[PDB]
Amino acid sequence: MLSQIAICIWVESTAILQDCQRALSADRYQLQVCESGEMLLEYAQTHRDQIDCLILVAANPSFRAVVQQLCFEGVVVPAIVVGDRDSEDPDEPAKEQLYHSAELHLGIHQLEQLPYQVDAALAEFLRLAPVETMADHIMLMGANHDPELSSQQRDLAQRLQERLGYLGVYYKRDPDRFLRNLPAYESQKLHQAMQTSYREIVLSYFSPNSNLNQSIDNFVNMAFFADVPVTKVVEIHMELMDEFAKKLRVEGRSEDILLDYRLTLIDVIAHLCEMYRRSIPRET
Amino acid sequence: MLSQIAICIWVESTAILQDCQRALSADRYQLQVCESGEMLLEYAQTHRDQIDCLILVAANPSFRAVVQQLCFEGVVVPAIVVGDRDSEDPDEPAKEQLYHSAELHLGIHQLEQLPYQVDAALAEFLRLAPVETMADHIMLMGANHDPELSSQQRDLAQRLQERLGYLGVYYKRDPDRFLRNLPAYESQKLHQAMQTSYREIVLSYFSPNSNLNQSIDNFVNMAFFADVPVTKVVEIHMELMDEFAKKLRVEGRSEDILLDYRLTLIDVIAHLCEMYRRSIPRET
Amino acid sequence: DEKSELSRIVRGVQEK
Amino acid sequence: DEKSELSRIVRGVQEKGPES
Ligand SMILES: O=C(S)Nc1ccc(-c2c3ccc(=O)cc-3oc3cc(O)ccc23)c(C(=O)O)c1
Ligand SMILES: O=C(S)Nc1ccc(-c2c3ccc(=O)cc-3oc3cc(O)ccc23)c(C(=O)O)c1
Repeated sequence: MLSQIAICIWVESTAILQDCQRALSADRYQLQVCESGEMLLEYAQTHRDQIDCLILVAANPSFRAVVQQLCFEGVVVPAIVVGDRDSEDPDEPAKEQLYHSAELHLGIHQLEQLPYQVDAALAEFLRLAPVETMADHIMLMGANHDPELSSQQRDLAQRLQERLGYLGVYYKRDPDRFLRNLPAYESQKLHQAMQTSYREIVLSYFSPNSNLNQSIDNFVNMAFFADVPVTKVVEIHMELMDEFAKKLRVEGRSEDILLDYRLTLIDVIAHLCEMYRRSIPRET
Repeated sequence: MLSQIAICIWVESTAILQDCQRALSADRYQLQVCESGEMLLEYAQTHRDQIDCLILVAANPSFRAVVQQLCFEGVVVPAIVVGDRDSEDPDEPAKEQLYHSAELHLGIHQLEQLPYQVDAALAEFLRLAPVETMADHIMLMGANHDPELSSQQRDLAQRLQERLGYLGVYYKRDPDRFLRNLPAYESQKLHQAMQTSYREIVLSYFSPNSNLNQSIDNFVNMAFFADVPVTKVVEIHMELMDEFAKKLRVEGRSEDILLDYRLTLIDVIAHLCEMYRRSIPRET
Repeated sequence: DEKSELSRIVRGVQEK
Repeated sequence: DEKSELSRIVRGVQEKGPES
């Protein structure tokens, strides 16, 4: 059921490779090692269609040059940059990205998580395809801004999507009832409905034997099916905290209980997080 | 691309009826109104496959009786219970399960965003079907015998997901590498790898060295691709907080600093939440 | 210990 | 005030994380 991911590792150190081979000890991962920059650049051309994921150690000599050249040949694949070795003279960081935007950055002792990080590196690529490189997607051919008009990244994205992805069934929420799609009036009545609901949660949050959890569910339900981002929930919390803040200055004590109301935010977001986690099916 | 939802509502109040009618005024919702228990029993028993959701007012006369007869007949459908019982408290959201374990509880003043709650009832029934009910189970342990028509709740559940569902591509995570599937040794091994990653976050929090986006995204990738429950993340937090509570209680410092790290837990869960939310295949 | 009690609040509630 | 300020920093990364 699981497709084989082909890994191309560029490493100079003995200790770094030794961890990568150890982590990806499963026979699912095709490991191809290149112990020099020139070996990578040459393997890049001969096996450009045989690379699923890259692991580029920054501590490797002439790093940016190998990366700059790599984007020229059209080689744009999922990557995992390891460790920190910023060049001192290119004078064009940036550092928003070394290779491409959907690249992953790891530590030299965070390699026993590689199987999960390889998954992340592949999934991120599929979601942001086509991505932008600090070597080709800005210059030169041909303003603007890539030599892949038929989307060479999508020809790869489709190829990875069918092997590393499956097909499941989700509950189709009404997109016309999402917060960002609702009419302006409808949008802020729901927003007020969520503000009211949240206040109800907060006011009875430290009230035991209450409908607190039933109040949370009914808020999270509105939050989940209107596809509101977690930021809005965080924003709703603030608008009430501001209200309570001013309320406490006069006719009340200090604003210390607001710090106790951080539990309320953790509580609600946790519910919402689980509901999204529960809404993921299997292949069948 | 949205299937109609047949809603049967048992209400004997001219006020609540209008509140539901205004909330479900959309063309998607097929409203069927029964203004007595006998009428509900009559309609349900001859339209068993034509009820997608029940809206039951708990304060209705002979409520226990009607629901029980509904339950024994096998009419177990998605449901929203409105208000509380008439024995003998006033009107607020219900407290105990009155119909089945996938039911929803709403107060009489929380009917404004009823469309989102109908989605929640339907979805929760699908998730829990076949659902434990609060009658035909019978009960105090006064059972008698048949039947076992378990197909009924399953036939309905599958029928609803064939109407209230859609197909989307999802990254084929490795279920064998999920936290709940790993053997006891490898289970606690990954648990420590995540404990180390989370500690990396707590320390780098409020610096900022640091690249807090990288350190958190590193942790969230593991929690996601290992399908780690949100309860584990909180568990990791309090475990680490337990250690830090000890430190401060020895260097003579205050545990007041622990309050500020609730922000850390908010930050990580929010990130985890958006990871699941982003991965939801949307067709708009 | 005290926050460990307060954190367990959020733990058990979403189980649920 | 301060609570609003520290809740805003949590929003910030969601705006500019590893996503669009
Ligand atoms: O202090 C204020 S005001 N705003 C702010 C806004 C955003 C950030 C920021 C992050 C804040 C929290 C977090 O969990 C992850 C973050 O990743 C970042 C990555 C960036 O490239 C830039 C800023 C941030 C930060 C920060 O560096 O702590 C601060
Ligand atoms: O009063 C009766 S009767 N039953 C009951 C049973 C369970 C719960 C409830 C919890 C009760 C105790 C507890 O420690 C954690 C809980 O998390 C919940 C999460 C939910 O999503 C819904 C209900 C609960 C609640 C509630 O507080 O709403 C009520």
